[PDB]
Amino acid sequence: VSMTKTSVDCTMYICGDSTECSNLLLQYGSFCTQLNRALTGIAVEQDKN
Amino acid sequence: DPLSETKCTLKSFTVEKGIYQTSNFRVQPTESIVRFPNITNLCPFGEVFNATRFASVYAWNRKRISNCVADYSVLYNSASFSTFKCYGVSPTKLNDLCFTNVYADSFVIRGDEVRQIAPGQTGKIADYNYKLPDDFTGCVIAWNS
Amino acid sequence: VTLQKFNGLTVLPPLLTDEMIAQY
Amino acid sequence: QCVNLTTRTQLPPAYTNSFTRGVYYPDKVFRSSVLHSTQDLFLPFFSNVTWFHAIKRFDNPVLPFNDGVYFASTEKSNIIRGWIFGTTLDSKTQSLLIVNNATNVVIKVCEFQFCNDPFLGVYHKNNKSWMESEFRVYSSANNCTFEYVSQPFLMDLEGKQGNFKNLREFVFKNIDGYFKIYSKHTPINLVRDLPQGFSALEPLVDLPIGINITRFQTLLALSSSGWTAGAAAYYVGYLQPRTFLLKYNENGTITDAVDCAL
Amino acid sequence: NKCVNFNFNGLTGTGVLTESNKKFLPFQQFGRDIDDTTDAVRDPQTLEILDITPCSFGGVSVITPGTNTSNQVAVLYQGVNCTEVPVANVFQTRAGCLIGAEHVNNSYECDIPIGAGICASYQT
Ligand SMILES: *[C@@H]1O[C@H](CO)[C@@H](O[C@@H]2O[C@H](CO)[C@@H](O)[C@H](O)[C@H]2NC(C)=O)[C@H](O)[C@H]1NC(C)=O
Ligand SMILES: *[C@@H]1O[C@H](CO)[C@@H](O[C@@H]2O[C@H](CO)[C@@H](O)[C@H](O)[C@H]2NC(C)=O)[C@H](O)[C@H]1NC(C)=O
Ligand SMILES: *[C@@H]1O[C@H](CO)[C@@H](O[C@@H]2O[C@H](CO)[C@@H](O)[C@H](O)[C@H]2NC(C)=O)[C@H](O)[C@H]1NC(C)=O
Ligand SMILES: *[C@@H]1O[C@H](CO)[C@@H](O[C@@H]2O[C@H](CO)[C@@H](O)[C@H](O)[C@H]2NC(C)=O)[C@H](O)[C@H]1NC(C)=O
Ligand SMILES: *[C@@H]1O[C@H](CO)[C@@H](O)[C@H](O)[C@H]1NC(C)=O
Ligand SMILES: *[C@@H]1O[C@H](CO)[C@@H](O)[C@H](O)[C@H]1NC(C)=O
Repeated sequence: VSMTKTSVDCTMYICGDSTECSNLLLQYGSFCTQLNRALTGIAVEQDKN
Repeated sequence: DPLSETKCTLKSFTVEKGIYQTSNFRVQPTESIVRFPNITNLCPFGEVFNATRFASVYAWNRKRISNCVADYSVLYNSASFSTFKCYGVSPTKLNDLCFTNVYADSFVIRGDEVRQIAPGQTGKIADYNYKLPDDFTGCVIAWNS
Repeated sequence: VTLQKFNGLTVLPPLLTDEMIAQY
Repeated sequence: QCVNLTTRTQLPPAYTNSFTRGVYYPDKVFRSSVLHSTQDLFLPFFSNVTWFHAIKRFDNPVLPFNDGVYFASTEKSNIIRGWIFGTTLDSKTQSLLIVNNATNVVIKVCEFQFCNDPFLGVYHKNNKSWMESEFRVYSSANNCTFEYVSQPFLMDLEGKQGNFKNLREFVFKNIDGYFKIYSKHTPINLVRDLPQGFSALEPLVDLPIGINITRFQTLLALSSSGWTAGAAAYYVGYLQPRTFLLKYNENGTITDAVDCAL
Repeated sequence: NKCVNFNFNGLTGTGVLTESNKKFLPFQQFGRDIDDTTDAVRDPQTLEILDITPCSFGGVSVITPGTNTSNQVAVLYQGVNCTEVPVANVFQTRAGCLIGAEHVNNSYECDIPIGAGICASYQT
């Protein structure tokens, strides 16, 4: 009926605690927020189910 | 404030009713701690110097140092020695550095002839009984005795 | 049935607890 | 002080099976009630392993070392008393001594001129006594690098009777220059073969020795020739690079293992 | 019991360090879980185990009655406990900590969802 709700700080998975990763990962665009939309989506879907 | 943050985050001055994901909170690493094992086995500079009697420079010593801590906290810290000098590692760094292979070079000389030891030098000590190589990087210590 | 980390991951709680599903 | 004590029977190179001995803690890492895997050098399971004796007979050839070794011995009378390791084994380079004379475990690393076949001589006389007597190891040791003595003890050299009661197992690796010995000590009551069961060797000693090792020989306790040996078997097997899956228990001991090509 | 960065024997990490009931064998120094992530270390001077937890973090969510209703809001910090949030009308929940909403004993229907059986609503 449901699966475990998961969430990711995409910057923390990719290379959190490092500033040069904040400088570099910004060059890629919304390829974190798209995941945060996709997963916050899955999570509200489980309580719908 | 959280209302202006969500307004901004949603690209929308009307935030409609809801709950919205924003600005991940993370308590910062509030300091850095460093923990290493006790620096217990000090290398025996008190045998190298604090020993009764040294030998003459044509018979220059080579006492082995290995498997110990190169702690200069009663060495480059001290005023008691007339000369301390280094030749490619900064003298502050001798507590920071690791060596592969270390040997003491002990002897006695005339006070003028203290200047004969430096790699790239002349005078009779620096020719007939002693010399150091052009790629040496260690340190010399000498004192009025 | 047999079952907050360094890697940015977390697990969120469901809106209905296992008590609330027992009630339903 | 070295002599060629050739008063011995000649025997063929015997073989036996090695079931699942020779596992060890591969890194300094704690893990518990979990199954975890590494590709690493280990003794292969169920493999034919080489076998040797002191008995009349005293079996000790200078054997290759390649990528690491498992050594084990089923003992009485404390007759197995160390090893000699190294690439030349005759002063043309450094080599490694690891010995147990009755007062200390001792490790030394020098440009050693070893004997043709080193050993340790002991008194055996019927005025019942068992002290050290001759130390026939190397003549000369000019350029030395690594030197040690264990905190001083006394150990029995005594000719004590019976079947084998002590097992001591060892594994040996040189990685990047850092030489590692892992080992286990365990009780036995076995006549002629390696014990069916499991063990996981603890890391005893680790040293930044930097030498090359290419051939080992063992060091044993012993009118020049023509003398009494104690009875003891010892075994040798090579490590081979192979994947293992390992089980750690709640205490983090390797409790059983599997070899992924068995 | 502080969020610190650390280096132990060259092993570098971050988290809340604390006293451990675990027992490593005399030759292990760092613990690793199923995930192969470093959960504990032996201190190299007291020779006792520290458990380590990556220090408090999570999403934040802003709870909001609509702009055309009000300019009032509440903040949920997710998994973060109320003892760790003030660095950024307090109620602590199995969802974490919520700030800016009155806890009230009246069980209505879910006007805004929060998690673990909690919802919020805007009213008189
Ligand atoms: C075991 O071998 C060691 C190594 O040669 C012996 O230790 C040396 O003994 C002499 C005499 O006591 C000392 O001068 C040396 O300083 C010792 N070596 C070191 C590094 O300290 C030891 O005596 C031997 N044991 C027996 C029973 O002969
Ligand atoms: C090891 O000891 C030997 C013994 O002296 C040293 O050999 C000498 O080395 C120099 C430089 O290569 C030669 O000119 C001499 O002819 C060598 N003589 C002998 C007797 O070997 C060797 O240098 C030493 N090695 C180390 C690393 O200390
Ligand atoms: C883990 O190691 C401990 C210590 O060897 C074992 O616990 C002991 O168990 C016996 C038998 O019940 C008790 O008499 C001891 O008092 C216990 N000691 C301690 C320190 O707890 C335990 O059995 C081992 N784990 C497993 C799976 O065997
Ligand atoms: C490093 O030094 C400290 C103290 O200088 C050692 O801590 C002592 O340990 C003993 C035994 O547990 C205690 O009785 C003492 O109270 C401790 N000292 C203090 C000041 O409390 C520590 O053991 C040393 N570390 C190593 C690895 O030897
Ligand atoms: C939205 O805003 C206008 C002006 O405040 C108001 O007339 C309208 O009724 C509001 N809509 C709702 C649904 O409250
Ligand atoms: C709500 O009810 C609980 C008991 O279930 C009580 O602890 C609490 O004080 C009550 N609060 C109010 C505001 O009445």
